Amino acid sequence: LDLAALMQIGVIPTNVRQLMYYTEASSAFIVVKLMPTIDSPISGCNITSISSYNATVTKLLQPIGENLETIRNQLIPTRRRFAGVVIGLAALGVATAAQVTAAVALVKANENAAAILNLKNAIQKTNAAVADVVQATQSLGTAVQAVQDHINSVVSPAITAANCKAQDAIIGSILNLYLTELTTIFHNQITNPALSPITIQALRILLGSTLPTVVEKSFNTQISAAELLSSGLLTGQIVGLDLTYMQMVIKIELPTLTVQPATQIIDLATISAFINNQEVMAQLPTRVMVTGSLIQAYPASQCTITPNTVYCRYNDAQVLSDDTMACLQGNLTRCTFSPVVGSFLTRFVLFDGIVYANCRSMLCKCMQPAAVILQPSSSPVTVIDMYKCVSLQLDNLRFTITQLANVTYNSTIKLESSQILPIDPLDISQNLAAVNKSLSDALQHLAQSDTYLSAIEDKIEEILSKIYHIENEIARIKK
Amino acid sequence: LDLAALMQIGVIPTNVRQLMYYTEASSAFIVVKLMPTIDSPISGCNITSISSYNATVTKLLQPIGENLETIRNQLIPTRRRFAGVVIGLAALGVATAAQVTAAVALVKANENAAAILNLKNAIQKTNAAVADVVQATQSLGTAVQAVQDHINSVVSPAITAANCKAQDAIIGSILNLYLTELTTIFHNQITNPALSPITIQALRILLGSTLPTVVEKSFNTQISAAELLSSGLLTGQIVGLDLTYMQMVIKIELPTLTVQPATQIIDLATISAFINNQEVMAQLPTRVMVTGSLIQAYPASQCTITPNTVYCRYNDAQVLSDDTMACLQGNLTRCTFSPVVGSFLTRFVLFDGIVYANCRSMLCKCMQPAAVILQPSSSPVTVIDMYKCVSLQLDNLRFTITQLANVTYNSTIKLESSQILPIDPLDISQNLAAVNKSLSDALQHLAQSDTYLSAIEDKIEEILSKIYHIENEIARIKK
Amino acid sequence: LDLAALMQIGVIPTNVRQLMYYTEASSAFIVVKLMPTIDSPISGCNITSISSYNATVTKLLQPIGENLETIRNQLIPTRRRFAGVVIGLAALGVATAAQVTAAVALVKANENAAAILNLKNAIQKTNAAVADVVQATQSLGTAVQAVQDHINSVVSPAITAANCKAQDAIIGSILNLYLTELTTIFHNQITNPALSPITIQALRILLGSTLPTVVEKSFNTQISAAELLSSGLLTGQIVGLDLTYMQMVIKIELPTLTVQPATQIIDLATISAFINNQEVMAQLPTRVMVTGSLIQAYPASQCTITPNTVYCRYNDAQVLSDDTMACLQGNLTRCTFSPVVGSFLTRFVLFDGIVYANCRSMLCKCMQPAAVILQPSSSPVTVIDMYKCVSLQLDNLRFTITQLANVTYTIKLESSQILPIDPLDISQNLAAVNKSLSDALQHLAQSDTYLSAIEDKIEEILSKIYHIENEIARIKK
Repeated sequence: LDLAALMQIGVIPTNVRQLMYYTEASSAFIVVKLMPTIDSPISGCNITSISSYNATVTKLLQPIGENLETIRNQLIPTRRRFAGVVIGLAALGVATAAQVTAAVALVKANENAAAILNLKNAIQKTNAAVADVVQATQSLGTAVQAVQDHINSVVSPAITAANCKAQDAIIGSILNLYLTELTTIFHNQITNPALSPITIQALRILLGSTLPTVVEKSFNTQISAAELLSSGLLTGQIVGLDLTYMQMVIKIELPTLTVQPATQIIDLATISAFINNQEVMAQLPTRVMVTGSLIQAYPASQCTITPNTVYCRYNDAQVLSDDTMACLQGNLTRCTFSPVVGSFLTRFVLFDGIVYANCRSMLCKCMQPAAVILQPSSSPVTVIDMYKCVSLQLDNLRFTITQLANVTYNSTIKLESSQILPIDPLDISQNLAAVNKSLSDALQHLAQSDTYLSAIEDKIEEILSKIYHIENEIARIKK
Repeated sequence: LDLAALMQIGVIPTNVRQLMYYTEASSAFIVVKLMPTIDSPISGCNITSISSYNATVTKLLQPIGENLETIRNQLIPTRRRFAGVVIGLAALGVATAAQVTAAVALVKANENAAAILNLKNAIQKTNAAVADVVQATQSLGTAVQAVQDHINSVVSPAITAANCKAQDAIIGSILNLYLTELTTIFHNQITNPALSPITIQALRILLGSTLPTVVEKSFNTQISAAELLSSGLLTGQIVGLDLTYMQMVIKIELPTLTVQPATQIIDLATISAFINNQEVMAQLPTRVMVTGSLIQAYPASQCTITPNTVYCRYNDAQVLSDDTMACLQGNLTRCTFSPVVGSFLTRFVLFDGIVYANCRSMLCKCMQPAAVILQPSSSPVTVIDMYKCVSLQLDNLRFTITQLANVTYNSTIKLESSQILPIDPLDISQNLAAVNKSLSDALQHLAQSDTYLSAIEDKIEEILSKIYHIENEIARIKK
Repeated sequence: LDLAALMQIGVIPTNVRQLMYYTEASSAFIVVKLMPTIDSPISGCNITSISSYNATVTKLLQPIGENLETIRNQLIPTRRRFAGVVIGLAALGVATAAQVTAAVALVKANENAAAILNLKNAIQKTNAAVADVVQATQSLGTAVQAVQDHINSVVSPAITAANCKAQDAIIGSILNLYLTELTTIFHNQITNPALSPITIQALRILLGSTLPTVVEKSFNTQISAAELLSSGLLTGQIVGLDLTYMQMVIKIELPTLTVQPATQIIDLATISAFINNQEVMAQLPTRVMVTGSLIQAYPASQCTITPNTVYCRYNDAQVLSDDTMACLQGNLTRCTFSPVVGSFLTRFVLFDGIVYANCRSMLCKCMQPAAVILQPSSSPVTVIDMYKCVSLQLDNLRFTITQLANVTYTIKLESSQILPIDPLDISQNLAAVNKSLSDALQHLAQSDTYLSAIEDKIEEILSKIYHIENEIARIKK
């Protein structure tokens, strides 16, 4: 990966990050009370809010239920503890690898799950936003209720036949709002929805304001709850669910990471360059992975990026074409360019105190000393340090330079207009039909250059006939 | 379609679904009072909240309002109805067919909107989050107020002039929130904003806590309320507005669906294959429609998906090349592929108990009877069933296999490297540049082959004069 | 740009808009009181929610604070003679143009940021939702606090020991919810996270319910709050921060838009046309920018759009191919078409009263005069005006057309103009052409052979002559 040489067609390494992989996945358990608890006593009042919200979050979770059920019915992990073997995966119908992985993790968590739903009665009757779940002075985990705090702060100490409508109103408000938010993250599309991942998004919905407390509680680490809540390291799998109690057990995994050595992930941005009288930019991957002499396109989409680090749980590398590699590795005659409509924002960056600009599409005016800086055609973009200028101006934006670049250049860079391609499907599809046309010109041309041959070969046959007759009439002369 | 064939190249049918079209909707009329009622008595103070709120909400609706007004005037103007034909669509300006359908729908509801809006004052001074609406035995619709119960549970049954500023500041903290939620869904960008459909996303902001209630009573249907709230089947269109009263009549529709016969919607996954010493993936549409001898690409990205069913009001079929068409219909030699960087997640898939995997790129370690499973280059993917393995170890995954695969075979498929194409545009472009260099070099070739053709016409002339002068010195010999 | 020719193949200009260029900004200052003030007396009770909130939030801001101070220490404007010339930019490291713009912005607002931050003690002790910030009878900015009101509505008049539990509960439940939101908009992936623009989405979260009120307070203009809040005009930058007090200074900017002359942003949509037994669709930019003789693709994706006007901070202009430029300018034989499975939805539009449709694909049933409209092969689309049909029916729709043609204008289009645009079908084609180039290469290499032979024949000639030149030479006597 030759960066030095790549900066001479505007290709700027914005930041260099270290790649991360997971050694083991630290875990914790979570019970979600879907129904809030009442401490107030109810008399001569049928609170209609609840017999409905019950029915509906029950309907909403009926798939995840029947699936947790069908699977647990046909898991059967032989011995498990220690290392066992899962039996009868055909129960999943068709499944992907990530789905099968989760199918087995469901089976392991089975125990800790049942251990938790064992105590559903306690958990239900307990009134808290965030309670501990205890058995034998050990914690099986945390149980949460996203609205309880809010319920507590609003019901009458006593529900009477006077309070009825007014209570069943504002309970309904709170209930039906949380029910609307559950109706996003719980649409059922697929065949084994129990196995579906719970995003850090779906989690913020389920736990509500309880989330920060649970993150501080469920995991202990050098990681701050700040960066832990903010990134997307956290993930969950539904591992247990009782409908009648509306309690839903969720395994939550925080992966322990470590550097993968001799690998870097480098983001590439491109300023505009001036080459063969067009304003273009390099056509390269915006971020690649580099291990030794290997290079691939590394878009970290779902992945967790930080100033010095990328954690990809997954791996979505794309392969790089032969020119593209060549391009990245020094041979600039294989870099591919494309016309762009430059702009101030896209026509220069700033690198450790030095200016890499396209000083031709854009005006580079030096202040000390003041001389409009012209960019030669043998230079696609322009480097600017202390020597070329101690005080730059650019439009309204002005600054000084203390920085000096290590020479390390030695001109020049020759690139043919054939390195300037369409990158657009339509543009390309057009350039293709053109070549096809040209090729049909060369086909009709051949068929025509083959009628000439048939001619010429036939004129040679006449010359042979003439020659057989002369040479024979010479034999006729025997004297 | 030949799903059997495709499997042998890593192409897996994940879902098969009925396709459902819409043969008529059921509708409900909601009215949204954006201004909640304040029953409690005042004393010598102005509630600044309701001031800036009346102002700011009213101005936000102005485009929707002015446009509602125009169309209603120019299409069917205080004439005696209707039904049948709509007049003067020129008022729309430039309209899409959806916008034209909306317009007819608006003037078709004109009367029922008018009916509900007669009672604007009864409604507006009624204190209910969810208010029924009836006209002397005639069910007209349903009034709703989004923040009603959250102001019911804060209002001090009397407002002094000393507790004024203090209760102003907390009505204008809730009013301002529900306001901020409104500034999102009500931009004005297009020419006829009153025709823009209301999405379920938008209905959730407008109706807030009231939505599941509305959904429950608005439609008498078999479909659950959990389904409706969570799906996408719900859509709305504004049919009436009154800025003074800040009420908005919204019509809400629920499509009645029927299964489209002899059609299925098929999802196709690709695991990676090993072909001509490469790891690749087949390049095909990930979801397709199939009916009779037909096959179209059907990415139902905006449609509603359940496990058996795909409802699509919007029919967006992509049409397929004859190459792809032949690939899916059986002829594997026409298929295309592209290089990929396999991961554990993409190298396999489990299919009714039977593993399909790239046992080249990935180690298929069979545990009992212990063996590395090898994958002959003849086979692009391996089919693991009871015979090849009984208990399989794919990294952390250990699991039995007890079934036998259907014997449609044999492994006699040969695949050209001319079948491994690029799909990234940048690559496809480079490849085109390379074909064009190659045509340009086959054009310099026929040029030179035309130069020889001229040079030989020269020689064979110069030969023809030699034979003359020769024939003549023969004639010249008379003795 | 021949729009009227374009319409003949179903290319419809559905919007015509002005374009606005950024001129100046209107700067306003905000201070987010992150920590709400609590007037209730506490007695023998450690409200734990505060200290967790206080800590968790302080950690969350570590990057922005550091990167704030790092730049303030290193940058310094401070010029001399006589412009806004700046020193020491190597503190930003590798940073893009737009962020260097943000850094000089950051370094101008020093004096005013530090002036506001001098009043920090006063601000933190003032229990107010929205609240002005003054020094020497001068309004410097507004001091907001997203939860102050909700707090006040629920915290008990005096916090006792029989109180603590329900009280620490309800207060954490406010503090945490707001804290959770804080984490969706604060996450450093990048080098200098203090120059990261603050979206309108961020403000709605960062200021909560104070946002409407604080927007009318800070901006004198003819754009109302409705417009101001509904659009993407509102941008913010972080210009200061005190971690001890949990107060963050934010500079809102509201642009000043002036019309760009001779420039227009036209939206092109496409109905489906019938061309050579094929249902197809012109392949054009959905959106373009036209200054007289010039045409660029202008799909304004991150720009504010009103029915008459379009504003962008910078440009998303892309350069058009020559064929499409030719197609846009009236040469219909330079157009590119691809096949589609059109719907009722893409088979017609309405243009100021007149119906432009595909009466081949879709049934254009005419209710008066009661006949079916058939579309000729010469015609890609049909133009139905009042003369064609006064009363139309398209599926379930029935309407009238009373407006009149304005004919003005036929065009012949080659099946070759139909191409794929989906990178796969293109790639399969590029292969099929390479396979043909191989036929031409073999045909060249094979005629290469009929040329070395046939040059063997002339060498036979040359010799067979030389030998009848031996005779005829020795036949001299």
